[PDB]
Amino acid sequence: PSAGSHHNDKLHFKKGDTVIVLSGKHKGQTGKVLLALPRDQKVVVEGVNVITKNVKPSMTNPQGGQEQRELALHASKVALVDPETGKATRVRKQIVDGKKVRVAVASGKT
Amino acid sequence: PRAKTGIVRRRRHKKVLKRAKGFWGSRSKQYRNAFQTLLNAATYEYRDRRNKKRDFRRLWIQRINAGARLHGMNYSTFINGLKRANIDLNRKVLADIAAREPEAFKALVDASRNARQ
Amino acid sequence: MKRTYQPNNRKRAKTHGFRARMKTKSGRNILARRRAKGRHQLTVSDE
RNA sequence: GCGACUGUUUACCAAAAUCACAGCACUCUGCCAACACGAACAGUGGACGUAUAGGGUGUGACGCCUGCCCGGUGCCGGAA
RNA sequence: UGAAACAUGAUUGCCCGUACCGCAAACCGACACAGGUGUCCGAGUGUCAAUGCACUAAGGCGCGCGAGAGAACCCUCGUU
RNA sequence: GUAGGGGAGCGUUCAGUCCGCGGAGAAGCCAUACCGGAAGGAGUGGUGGAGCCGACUGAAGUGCGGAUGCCGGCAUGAGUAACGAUAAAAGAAGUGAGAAUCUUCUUCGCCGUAAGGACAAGGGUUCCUGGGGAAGGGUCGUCCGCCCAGGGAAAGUCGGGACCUAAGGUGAGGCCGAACGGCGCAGCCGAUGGACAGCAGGUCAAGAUUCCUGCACCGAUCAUGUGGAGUGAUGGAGGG
RNA sequence: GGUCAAGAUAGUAAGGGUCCACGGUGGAUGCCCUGGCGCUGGAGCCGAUGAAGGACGCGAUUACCUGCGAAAAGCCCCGACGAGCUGGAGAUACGCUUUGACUCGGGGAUGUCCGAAUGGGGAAACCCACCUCGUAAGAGGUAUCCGCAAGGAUGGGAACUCAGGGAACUGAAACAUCUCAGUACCUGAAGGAGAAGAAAGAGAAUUCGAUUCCGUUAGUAGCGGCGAGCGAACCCGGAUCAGCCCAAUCAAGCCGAAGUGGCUGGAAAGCUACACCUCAGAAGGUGAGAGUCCUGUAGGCGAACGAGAGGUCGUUGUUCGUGAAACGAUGACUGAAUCCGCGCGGACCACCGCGCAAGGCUAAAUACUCCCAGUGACCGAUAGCGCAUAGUACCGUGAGGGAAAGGUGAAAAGAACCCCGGGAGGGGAGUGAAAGAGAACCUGAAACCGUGGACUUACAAGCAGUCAUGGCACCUUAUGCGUGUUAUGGCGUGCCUAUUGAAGCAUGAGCCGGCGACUUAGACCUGACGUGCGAGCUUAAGUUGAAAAACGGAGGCGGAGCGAAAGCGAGUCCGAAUAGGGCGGCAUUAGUACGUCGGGCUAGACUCGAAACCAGGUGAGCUAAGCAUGACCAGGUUGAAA
Ligand SMILES: [Mg+2]
Ligand SMILES: [Mg+2]
Ligand SMILES: [Mg+2]
Ligand SMILES: [Mg+2]
Ligand SMILES: [Mg+2]
Ligand SMILES: [Mg+2]
Ligand SMILES: [Mg+2]
Ligand SMILES: [Mg+2]
Ligand SMILES: [Mg+2]
Ligand SMILES: [Mg+2]
Ligand SMILES: [Mg+2]
Ligand SMILES: [Mg+2]
Ligand SMILES: [Mg+2]
Ligand SMILES: [Mg+2]
Ligand SMILES: [Mg+2]
Ligand SMILES: [Mg+2]
Ligand SMILES: [Mg+2]
Ligand SMILES: [Mg+2]
Ligand SMILES: [Mg+2]
Ligand SMILES: [Mg+2]
Ligand SMILES: [Mg+2]
Ligand SMILES: [Mg+2]
Ligand SMILES: [Mg+2]
Ligand SMILES: [Mg+2]
Ligand SMILES: [Mg+2]
Ligand SMILES: [Mg+2]
Ligand SMILES: [Mg+2]
Ligand SMILES: [Mg+2]
Ligand SMILES: [Mg+2]
Ligand SMILES: [Mg+2]
Ligand SMILES: [Mg+2]
Ligand SMILES: [Mg+2]
Ligand SMILES: [Mg+2]
Ligand SMILES: [Mg+2]
Ligand SMILES: [Mg+2]
Ligand SMILES: [Mg+2]
Ligand SMILES: [Mg+2]
Ligand SMILES: [Mg+2]
Ligand SMILES: [Mg+2]
Ligand SMILES: [Mg+2]
Ligand SMILES: [Mg+2]
Ligand SMILES: [Mg+2]
Ligand SMILES: [Mg+2]
Ligand SMILES: [Mg+2]
Ligand SMILES: [Mg+2]
Ligand SMILES: [Mg+2]
Ligand SMILES: [Mg+2]
Ligand SMILES: [Mg+2]
Ligand SMILES: [Mg+2]
Ligand SMILES: [Mg+2]
Ligand SMILES: [Mg+2]
Ligand SMILES: [Mg+2]
Ligand SMILES: [Mg+2]
Ligand SMILES: [Mg+2]
Ligand SMILES: [Mg+2]
Ligand SMILES: [Mg+2]
Ligand SMILES: [Mg+2]
Ligand SMILES: [Mg+2]
Ligand SMILES: [Mg+2]
Ligand SMILES: [Mg+2]
Ligand SMILES: [Mg+2]
Repeated sequence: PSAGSHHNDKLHFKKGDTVIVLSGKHKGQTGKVLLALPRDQKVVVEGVNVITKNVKPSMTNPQGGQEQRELALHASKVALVDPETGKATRVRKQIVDGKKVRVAVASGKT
Repeated sequence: PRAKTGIVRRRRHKKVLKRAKGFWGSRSKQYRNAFQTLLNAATYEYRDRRNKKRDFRRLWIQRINAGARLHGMNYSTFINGLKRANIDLNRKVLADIAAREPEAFKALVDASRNARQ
Repeated sequence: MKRTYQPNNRKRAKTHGFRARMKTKSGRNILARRRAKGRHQLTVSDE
């Protein structure tokens, strides 16, 4: 049963956007959006961190080796930022221009 | 709404199997033989309650008979001369006197015989 | 000794197949009453 | 002893005295034949046969033979 | 007034089936099963002959648990 | 105290409602010598990982040892019986992590109107190459008809169709019949048969009257010729 | 103290027993949902423009699924979305897209072969063609019936409806009329419904006024081996209304309020101190429970395209079984009047009433539910559909039968790397909160197999217990009424069912799990408890509202009995009155509606179990034979006719 299922497969944010971790261990940290997977509702922030072992696989690399790279995350501990405050920061949707739609807070915008 | 046994049966059963220990083979381990063994065990408990009431009485008796005879008295004659002088002792006690308390049994004897003749 | 089932391709097909099963009413009936039971195996034509 | 014979038979407890048989016998049948399958005036077998043919029934090579009872039943015929 | 027949040269050659097992471990027998499966070919020696029997050739195998024991008893066989 | 009628209640779920607990740990499970007259229910300790106890009330798929009951699991029999023809095996050599069993060698034993060879029906990649070894193999396996991957099959002349008809199956009109349908002439389908042009050799690990080499045959359309007036069916006969 | 003598008792365990600890096996239980199940409502046909349903194909790698059709996981146009996409599938490399992709709504184009198949054949998915145009590559056409043409029909559809055909088991404790029941099944046709329908009618009031539906009358009138059993309609209340004609707004989407600080924790949503929103506290996701994170909800907007006659004979129908048999209804014979006429009023007659046969269509309410949605004192892995999916695996020549299947974590962070081994498997490490989650990945019951330990066991006779005592051991409801174990004693015939009587050498059963059986319906019957109104008690169908219920007197029960009935009535009946049965008063007394329960009846009626019976179909690849066509019998002996 899908994860975006109950979230109208809807990504409230976007590839690029800065983010801050609400709930978890990484409570509050900054990250550009490197990967935003809407259906599974998963997404990568430059924060997270992880040590993965990529097993024997002789090609490439005879021996294994390891790797410090980072585990993706669930767009529900992802939070968009408010340039002023920069924290727990909901979103309103307004219109600048000229049929270009946008995004404020309680003090726009981002 | 449906209601599986879910739990109850395991409960009942364990109850029996916890009554059911020390029992030799299957008896102590399978329910049916266990509960069963216990039906009969029931019979034996009830009867043997009243029964032990008999058996002990027997035991006391033979000890007294002994006592009497240890001098020259019969049980029946001792106990009878201990009804005659009205010395209304329980016989359990009489056993006790008889086997743990020598010279006392001696006296009770001399008494019974006196009252007899 | 010798057995019930001695396969014969032409027999098999000319007996149980589809042109055959449709040639008769009760075979149309067999057909759709199979289809309903979601047979993958519709007919020995489909072997 | 039984069957005449070669044959047939109870797949998986009976192969024979069973059954078939050639032979004989009673009857039935004249053609869109009886007789048989049949929603059925269909169509089919009988048979592209024709009473030295066809059906049904029984006996069971061959050889000498096959008696007595027509009241009951059946069948053929009869008519007040 | 280009009808056949013919010689020669050109030219053309559709569709599926072809492996392998196929008297069996590969098919039918639930099995790598003492069964069942239709036709062909099936050498030599000895033998009255022969697809018969013994032994062989070409070819194909020794059948997918082994080793020892060497009682009762059981199966298949020899002698008396 | 049996069949039986009556009385009061214990537990299970779902439900309404309140008391309320729970990641400092719910249910479920495990141990035990506590409590209740009994169905039962509490204390604590170990398990577990996210839900649940209690009171009152309501509704039930509401309490199992049996039915040669149903599903499933695991015991007995037992390390027993059997390893599937009494055609029979030995030694050396090799390989491997490991070999009575797989691969070479040299013998021995069995079939030999077969237990050899070639087809058909059926099966379907079981064929060949290289690899694998869980399970299939009645043991073992390094091996296989099992597992993986890749390859292999070639036709004008063989066999079937592009021709024919038999039994049989069909079949416009036709004959019938509550319906679906049953018949049924010609015609058509139908090989087990009629018809019909190629043989000899060579070779892949794996094909072979196909492919390759050598020399043939048959039909078809065109062309140069011999042309130089007849061709010969949906009917006739012969023949088959 | 040594020797000898007599007498007594100890220890060992091959193995086993009881208890304990610790694993194994297995997958019960608890939790969970990715799957069901029912009710309400919505929606309801497809196809010669090729349907349902397939076969084969389309992929950089493609076996299954999915999507698609040689233009082949897609192609063109419009509209919504605005950042990601490249199907499940979890794999690399190739790429695509802010000139707007992907996904969504809406049309189009392309759609091989099979299948009504339909150019002819065929063993479905294959074989062989003929004709028209084309340079070929290609494209079209080539079934049959109604028709002048144009045009329509063929096939499929779970049920629902109508029609031709029409069983039996069963019950009557046997059976045959009869009942099962015009039920099962077969078939024909058709639709989104259908059927029925506009009076020669019900009928008894000189009333109603097409039909279908529900309530009711009503288990009443009646039918019947007058047995089992069968069972209306008029009236009364509702649902919805119709009567016409002919022959002389939803379907894509957008927009939407309001919290932070500290605390435990691996992780906040929980605890806490103060906050704000509400037309929004329905729900779901987020490391454990979030009104204020997310998706949403209340609300508001919302598209170019998009959707709204008589008679006779044999019979039969209604409650209609030859009964007084009316009427309709037809098979065979007969086939009248057309207005001062025709048909009915349950034989038949007059009277007096209701009616216009021989011609057609008709929405509406009603039935069903493959499918869509919403809910639930419905299920959560032996449940629930058969399926957490599969009509698949498997069995069957066929028709047909037909399974068990669930869980790592919050997230793959899926265990680089060292160790014994060919491996399998494990022991570290490292991740995590936990690896007491490590991929045979949630709990992990019991039977069942083992290791260790306590106490025991090799002169003993046994339903395996009990009860008494001694020994030994232990001390977390536990140092006393102890707990585990044991020796010796007394005592002692497994359980269930079936029975005059069971240890029975009488039935059942290997063991343990889990599933497993006295129920439901009716507004029926009769009772007990209770309740609310009480000489009074009460609604049903429906209507409206519906996070609730109220309306609804149509009918029902009580009110008066008695007879065969008319009828009479605190009386009545038999009879001519008497004498009596029934009844009222009585020397007195209440009903009714709901509900819970003990019984009853009709239906499967507590669950399991037949031998059998009937319908429709599937089988002669086995066996019994027939038909057409091929095939086959070494060798040897005997020596007929002519
Ligand atoms: Mg006494
Ligand atoms: Mg004979
Ligand atoms: Mg026999
Ligand atoms: Mg015999
Ligand atoms: Mg082949
Ligand atoms: Mg073998
Ligand atoms: Mg064999
Ligand atoms: Mg020869
Ligand atoms: Mg020879
Ligand atoms: Mg021989
Ligand atoms: Mg061989
Ligand atoms: Mg020895
Ligand atoms: Mg002798
Ligand atoms: Mg509750
Ligand atoms: Mg619970
Ligand atoms: Mg049981
Ligand atoms: Mg038995
Ligand atoms: Mg042994
Ligand atoms: Mg034995
Ligand atoms: Mg032995
Ligand atoms: Mg042996
Ligand atoms: Mg062998
Ligand atoms: Mg041997
Ligand atoms: Mg060598
Ligand atoms: Mg070596
Ligand atoms: Mg060998
Ligand atoms: Mg051979
Ligand atoms: Mg090989
Ligand atoms: Mg093995
Ligand atoms: Mg090797
Ligand atoms: Mg025919
Ligand atoms: Mg042929
Ligand atoms: Mg030829
Ligand atoms: Mg040929
Ligand atoms: Mg050639
Ligand atoms: Mg030992
Ligand atoms: Mg596919
Ligand atoms: Mg577009
Ligand atoms: Mg999107
Ligand atoms: Mg095209
Ligand atoms: Mg066709
Ligand atoms: Mg009967
Ligand atoms: Mg009866
Ligand atoms: Mg139809
Ligand atoms: Mg009549
Ligand atoms: Mg009648
Ligand atoms: Mg009439
Ligand atoms: Mg479970
Ligand atoms: Mg199930
Ligand atoms: Mg390892
Ligand atoms: Mg031990
Ligand atoms: Mg002794
Ligand atoms: Mg001893
Ligand atoms: Mg019982
Ligand atoms: Mg008896
Ligand atoms: Mg016994
Ligand atoms: Mg017994
Ligand atoms: Mg009996
Ligand atoms: Mg009452
Ligand atoms: Mg009542
Ligand atoms: Mg009952």
